[PDB]
Amino acid sequence: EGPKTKFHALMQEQIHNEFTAAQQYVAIAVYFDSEDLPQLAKHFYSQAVEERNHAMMLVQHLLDRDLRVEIPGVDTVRNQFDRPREALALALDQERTVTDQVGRLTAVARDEGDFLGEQFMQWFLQEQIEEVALMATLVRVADRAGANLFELENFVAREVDVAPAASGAPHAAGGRL
Amino acid sequence: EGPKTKFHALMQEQIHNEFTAAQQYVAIAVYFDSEDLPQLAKHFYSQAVEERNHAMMLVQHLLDRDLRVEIPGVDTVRNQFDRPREALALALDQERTVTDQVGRLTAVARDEGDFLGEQFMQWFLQEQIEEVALMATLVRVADRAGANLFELENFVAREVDVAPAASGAPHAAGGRL
Amino acid sequence: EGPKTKFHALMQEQIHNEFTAAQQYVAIAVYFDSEDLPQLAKHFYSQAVEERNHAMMLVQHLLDRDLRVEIPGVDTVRNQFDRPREALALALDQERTVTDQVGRLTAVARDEGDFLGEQFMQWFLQEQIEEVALMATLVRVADRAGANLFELENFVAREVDVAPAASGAPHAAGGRL
Amino acid sequence: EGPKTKFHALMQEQIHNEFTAAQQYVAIAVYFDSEDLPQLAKHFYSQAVEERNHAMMLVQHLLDRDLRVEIPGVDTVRNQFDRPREALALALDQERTVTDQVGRLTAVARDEGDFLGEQFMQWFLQEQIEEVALMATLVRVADRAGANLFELENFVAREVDVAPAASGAPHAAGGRL
Amino acid sequence: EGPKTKFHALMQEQIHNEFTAAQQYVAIAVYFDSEDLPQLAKHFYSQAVEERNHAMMLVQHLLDRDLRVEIPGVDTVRNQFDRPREALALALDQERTVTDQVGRLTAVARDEGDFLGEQFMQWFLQEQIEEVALMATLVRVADRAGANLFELENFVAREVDVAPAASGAPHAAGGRL
Amino acid sequence: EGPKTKFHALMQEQIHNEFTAAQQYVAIAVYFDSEDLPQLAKHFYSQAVEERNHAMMLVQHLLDRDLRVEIPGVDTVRNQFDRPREALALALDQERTVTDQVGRLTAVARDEGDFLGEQFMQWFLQEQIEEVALMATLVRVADRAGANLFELENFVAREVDVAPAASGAPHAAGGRL
Repeated sequence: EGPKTKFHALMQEQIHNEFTAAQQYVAIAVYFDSEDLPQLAKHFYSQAVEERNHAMMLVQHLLDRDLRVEIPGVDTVRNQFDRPREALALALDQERTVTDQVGRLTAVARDEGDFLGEQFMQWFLQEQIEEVALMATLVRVADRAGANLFELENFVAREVDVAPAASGAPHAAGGRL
Repeated sequence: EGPKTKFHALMQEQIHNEFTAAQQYVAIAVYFDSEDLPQLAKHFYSQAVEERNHAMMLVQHLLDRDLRVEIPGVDTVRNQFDRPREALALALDQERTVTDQVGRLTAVARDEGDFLGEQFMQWFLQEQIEEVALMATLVRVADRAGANLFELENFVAREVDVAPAASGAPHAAGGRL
Repeated sequence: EGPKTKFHALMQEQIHNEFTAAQQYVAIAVYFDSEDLPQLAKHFYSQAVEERNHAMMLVQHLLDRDLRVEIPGVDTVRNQFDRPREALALALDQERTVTDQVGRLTAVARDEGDFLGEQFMQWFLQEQIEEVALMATLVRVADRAGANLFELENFVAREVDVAPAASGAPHAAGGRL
Repeated sequence: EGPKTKFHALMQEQIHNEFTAAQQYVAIAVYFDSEDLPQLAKHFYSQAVEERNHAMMLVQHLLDRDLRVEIPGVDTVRNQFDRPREALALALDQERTVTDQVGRLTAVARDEGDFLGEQFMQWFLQEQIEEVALMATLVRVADRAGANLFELENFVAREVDVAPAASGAPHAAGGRL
Repeated sequence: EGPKTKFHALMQEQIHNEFTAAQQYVAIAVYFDSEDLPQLAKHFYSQAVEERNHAMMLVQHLLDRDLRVEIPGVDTVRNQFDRPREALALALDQERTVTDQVGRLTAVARDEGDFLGEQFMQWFLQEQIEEVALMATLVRVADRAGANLFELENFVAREVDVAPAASGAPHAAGGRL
Repeated sequence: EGPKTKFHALMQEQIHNEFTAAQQYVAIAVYFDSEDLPQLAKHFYSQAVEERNHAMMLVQHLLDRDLRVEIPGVDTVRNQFDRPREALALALDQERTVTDQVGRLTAVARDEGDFLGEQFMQWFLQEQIEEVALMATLVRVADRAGANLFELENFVAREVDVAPAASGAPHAAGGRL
């Protein structure tokens, strides 16, 4: 079918990962919406869109370099959470994983001398900094709040804002949402 | 875990279906984008968003009636197409299926006397009319064009427009995109 | 030539009916215009347009579901009226008939499990409520006025208004007039 | 019932003709809309309105001179066409007929010394010039295009425009649409 | 006095119910206003208006179909509540009842082939979805808050908003308030 | 349960009265709307709102002085009227009663040295002047018109206007409508 370099072969895997991550954010947000925490839910509904946009960016990068790309299925994501702290912890966990994955991609790109591939994912590293920062902040605030969830709610409302996205963001397939 | 009526149990299945349908639209659009048919691709990138919005509407309806709802995984969708006519045919097929599914939901709702459920899906029937209409039109135009794909391209560009959505649309979880 | 379901076969008949109804409204309006009752005439010239729009909506619905549709002829409509009360009574009569016809369509659609067809005609039921209301009001006012027609004229002028059409109206073939 | 001059008696016939012509334009437009030629359809949906307006103008002229006028039925119009060239040819044919009919009216008016009647139909002659011109142009373009219908489509889109109607148009009963 | 169908006879009962429901909302709001919970009170003063508007809509529907309609008295409503949780629970209860009542109306309409009546109350079903959703949310939030009522107060202030009413709402007798 | 002064005990009764009066205005307006007198109906739909606002003002006054207040039921109001003159006479009657009731309140307040209570109801006396004036005017005009109801209709349309409410109006519970 044609010789795949492992940057290509692993970036396909990453497309799959970002899609599953988006679905997981939707599930987290839906759990928050059922438990009557609408600011938390709002934030995570925004994050799901952001993650889908990341997936589209990866897809668009494959389309640009004319490598074959599959739009894959998504694995079953988690829906049961006993308290909000666990769902937030899951988000934080996921984002640390995503960071390590993007690290793994940059490394494999640099090994096999794929300079376009090296360069493309600097933006993903940049986004991971701020993203893991925000998640860690939310998890720590959720621990300080404890069972009193309204204070978590107020913290998300006043201090966490999804500001307009800056430039430097690569093109996403079908337009950035 | 609690007694599920089969309207609830089948609407969960429909949530799963709409999510898979959205992913299938993304795959179709990505195939069109690789084959350098960007108006076709643009339309289908819009349709994927529309289908995700439908899924969110179903989810939001479950959240409103306080029934448990799972955000599910997505099955593997199709990526190989030998010519554009087949991908368009797949879209048309999918939408006829979706129509029959929504029909099945309205029927099961009316059987078990779920009046909120009966009423909720009239909007989905309405959307299916225009949607299957548009798909059928595209498939017939793709047959008239044959191998000369630029005329299909021009038809999509001039005549097929994604106009502003009208009201009557129920609330989608996390805001309609 | 192909298997017709009786929803399709009866909706064709309804297209014929709405066209004849529009021509009948034109005839009524022309009688009112000859007898120097221009507010009455104005209202009915508006109603004829509304009825033609309904016919176009039915036609457009057939075009969308890709069923064959004939644009039919129109039967001879009534022109002789001895007094205005009779022409108004004819209008009222016609609209009660139209209501029963649309009822018959909803019933036949629901019998043969045509869910798109069931759903499409809810708007027609809605329109019939307000329409028969208005006609009944005009007939009762025409009885209170008796031979003194100027008071009927003033009632039509001040109180009966053709307000901007609301949304929810399905698409009419060749644009709503 | 009263002595009819044959200008009056033939103008009634013309009212009938213009109504049938309008219904025939609707049928042509509906055939074009089913065969996915929406620019052609758009033009003919506009022409049907124009023809109804002509009928209303004739009606209004009868109302002004206080002669009795019947709003008649419409004969069955044609719906089957094997290719677009034939429907266009039918339109062209119809308009040549209409021209000859209006000629016949001007002649009969001038015979029986009906000076108001002579004068009223100069506008109809004027409209027939441009109208038959446009139809002939469309038929010739449809022949140059042959089976490749998209070029016909583009010609209708770019070059054929329904510009704002000029003055000189007599009053139509119930307002010009 | 004339033959009443039981759709008519039960819709009269529903008019009575909506009036009593409005008075009950006023009583709930007045209890909240005495206990110094003004955001809660504000919301319920808005809900009382909404319920009166529903009553007016039902009345207007009877007026349109020219059936006799009584504007009835209202039963004694509840004023004593020992804590806010109970008044909220009463509201939730009431709205679940209203949902079942509107269900009963749709069912009786569909039994006796009253297609206008079937169609009229789809809007009421739609409103009940969102309304019971909101009430359930408030009751669950009131349980999470417990005796600390200020957090309930803040939740009502930030997250619960009476947005502009959408279209699709039928006409209310004497104008929607 | 606590010592009630009879100003408080009679003002509760007045709250009940104003609520019943509002429902009676709704019934009168609905009778006028069924008999096709929409200007009359419009006026009385406005008066019902005004009466509900008065009830809310009384309620708000009880809430301000921290006395217990019941939101009561409403008695059955009158719906049968043989002619419009009687419904207007009923309105006039009601308003004369309301005037006497408010007089009785001012008197009882002044007896028991409730200076806040004395002062609060001066506005109600002021409103009763203009209100009974308007009702008397309508009844006299209805007598001059006799069976010819259109002239009554025109008088209500041109001369009776619900102007913007002036200041001096005390606060109504849940905002003045």
